[PDB]
Amino acid sequence: RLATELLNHEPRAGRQVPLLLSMEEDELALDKAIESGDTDLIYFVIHQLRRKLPLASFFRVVSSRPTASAMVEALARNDTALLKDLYYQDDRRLDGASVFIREALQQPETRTASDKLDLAANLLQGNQKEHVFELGALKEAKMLLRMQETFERDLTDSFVGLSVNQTMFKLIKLGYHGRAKKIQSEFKVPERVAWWIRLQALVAKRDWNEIEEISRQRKSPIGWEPFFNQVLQAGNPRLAATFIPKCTNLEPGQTITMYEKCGMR
Amino acid sequence: AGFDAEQVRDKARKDLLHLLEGVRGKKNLVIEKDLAGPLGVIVKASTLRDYGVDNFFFLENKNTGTSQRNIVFIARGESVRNAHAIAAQIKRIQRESQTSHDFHIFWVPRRTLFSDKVLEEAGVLGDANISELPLYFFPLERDVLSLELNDSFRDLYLAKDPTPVFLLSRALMGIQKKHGLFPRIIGKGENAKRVADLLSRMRQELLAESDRAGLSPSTTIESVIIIDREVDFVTPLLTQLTYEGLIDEYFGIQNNQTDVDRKRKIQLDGSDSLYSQLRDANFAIVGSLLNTVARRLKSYQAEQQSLKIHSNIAEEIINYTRTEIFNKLLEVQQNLAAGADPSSQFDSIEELVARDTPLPQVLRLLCLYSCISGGIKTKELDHFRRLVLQGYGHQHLLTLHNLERLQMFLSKSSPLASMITMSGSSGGPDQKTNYTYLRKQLRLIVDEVNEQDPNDIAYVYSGYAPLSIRLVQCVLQKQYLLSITKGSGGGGAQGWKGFEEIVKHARGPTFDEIQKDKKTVFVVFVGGITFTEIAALRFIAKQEEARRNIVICTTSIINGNRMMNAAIETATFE
Repeated sequence: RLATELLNHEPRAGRQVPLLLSMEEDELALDKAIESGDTDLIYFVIHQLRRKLPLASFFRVVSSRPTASAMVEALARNDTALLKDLYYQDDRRLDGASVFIREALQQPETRTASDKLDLAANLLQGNQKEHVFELGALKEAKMLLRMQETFERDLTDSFVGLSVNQTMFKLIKLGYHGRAKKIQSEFKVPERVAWWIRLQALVAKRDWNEIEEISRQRKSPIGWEPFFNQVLQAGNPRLAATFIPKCTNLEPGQTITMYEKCGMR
Repeated sequence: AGFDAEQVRDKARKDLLHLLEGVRGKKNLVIEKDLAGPLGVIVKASTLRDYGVDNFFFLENKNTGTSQRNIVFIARGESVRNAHAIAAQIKRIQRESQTSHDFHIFWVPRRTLFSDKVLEEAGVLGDANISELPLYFFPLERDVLSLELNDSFRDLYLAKDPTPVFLLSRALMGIQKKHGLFPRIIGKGENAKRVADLLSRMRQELLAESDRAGLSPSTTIESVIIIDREVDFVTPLLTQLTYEGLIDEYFGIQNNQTDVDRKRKIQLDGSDSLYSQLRDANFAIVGSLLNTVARRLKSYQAEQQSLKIHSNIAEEIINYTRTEIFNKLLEVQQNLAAGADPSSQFDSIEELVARDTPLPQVLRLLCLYSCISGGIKTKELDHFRRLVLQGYGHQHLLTLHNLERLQMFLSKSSPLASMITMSGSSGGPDQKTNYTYLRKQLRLIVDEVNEQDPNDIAYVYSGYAPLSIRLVQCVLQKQYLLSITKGSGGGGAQGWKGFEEIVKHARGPTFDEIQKDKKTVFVVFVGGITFTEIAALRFIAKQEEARRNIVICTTSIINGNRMMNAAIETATFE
């Protein structure tokens, strides 16, 4: 009991740790390594405790010390079962769920990928301290690539991996009707978002018949001013000049700039 | 007799060449890729050739030249990736050559017990001459020192790896070993305190067994000022508005170089006369600056080609700043920074996501929201998170979680998001910087400031003064800082005196430790510094030119995009 006490204040705070370690004085050796700020020392203690202590005992010691916990966590990411065990026993369910999501991104098929997402959702259930969003998100993710798989089977093009917005964009650009509206409806994409995507897609498609058809209605959730600007560049100044004066909320001084840049001097 | 950034380069240059001659004969050189950049700052490839270097190679490329016998590896010691790579490089040549081949390894800056094991558990340890290359600070400029740890922000704040703090402490201690102890160690932030604690511990360990002499205070160094990056996330999150700042934003700058459209490499340092004047200037006057220079030349050879280079660069940056997306980004940034209701900027953010603006730019806005408003309202939070997921991928469920761990994107109901107040009792040892309080108390918003002839550091953001630099002014320019708020404020003592109430509302511990012609002050950034903060420091350095020399030290040169990339998941469900 005495031999441990005398080392607690001298000398080089880096050679007291191997001495503490041989005396089976763990934690104290780890605390001294942490307070030294020496990464090399912290690893040496962790690697020693990893091989000597049971994983359970190893976790407890390491979990109490955020710096030591970080290194074990860092070493495993570059091990997977170790990460899950660490997070579960420390009740870190969001971190554990992230491991399964990270595994889903590595699955060669969406079937196996969605199975990994399901495992992530399982972790977030129980206790569930405000995990409603993540559970719905993993639900959408499983929903999305399942629909995108149908598109690849039918349209013989690539869709799996794109976001909801990117999926809508590619669908509209290829002129695939309400298939994009089906995606939009299923994922509850806001009106202002969906119309920006549709505007950008039709412009990049130069589908000025559809744009003119869209101009043939009254209200616009994003306004008609975006329609003016988007069509003017890389497109018709003539079709752009259609949206004026539908642009409700305007300058109001004056209107000239729009009629001016549309070639009509 | 004082400190000089050139002696750092000189020491770094002779430390390497001494080791390159330690290996007798000719040699092939294999270097860690992200180390090759910083190495170019201290030594040219021509000089290395004059010391027996045949060909150059990269560690990650795994194709070491079989040519010369001597195979010299140069990499960072604390790296886990490198220890396996070199071992796998030896295996992939010890049984894949024809001649004996000698193996030399130059660790930076030290040989680690970890690297000993990795080579031990590979068997290739016995066949290697291990040498130590004490490289720390890379003098990018005469007034800028950098450890060049381009992953230090991620490691320190996301991975909680204390390695950059330890390396910075050794680098700072190295200066004390030569020029004497820092009379004062002034700082703000948890990692700033950790550096101060290490300087104290390393000092007392230097007394060791066998007793050593000890160190006396410096007579050429005034003090050291240490600022933790996590104290002010807002500044780097904003879009930099200086010329060099916008280059870093648009093109990206690494090792005093950038890539404009394989691609052409443009040198960006103070050696160029024209760039020395352009780099710190607000971009709004660059065009006029370029016009004046061009007219003077037609009315001293490299300046002619430099005029063409920066006319091309500026023209591209101008084209980028004219886009609706850019101005929309600035609009949200300015409103949030000014103090407007964050909820009013929702439709603009929603539009930007809808227009598919680059993810980092969107995340920077969300983090600016969270970091400046003390978290995000619960109802708006899920709406923001939903936009990101279905706008860029559900994979970014990890990205948002990482930003949460970084405490840069939090709910208002979260205890980690709460800003420091004096009304809401105590609670929260890691309560965040109160920008609402600090905006007024430190004049973070200056809508005056002309950009043709700036009168305040707020010119680097066209009206916004960086909190980080404002805290530096609490120590260095107390009279001026009071002047822009008070007036009639002996007077010139060090420390946080006069502003202790204000700094109290900033994140992390506040400290001012006393260790027992003009002098130099070291302004140290732990976690990264932006070019705007550098430009702000240079502005101040010009004002203090007669009384102080200012040298900037940092772990790396950081920006908004580098911070988001520390969190952004790149795998994409394909």
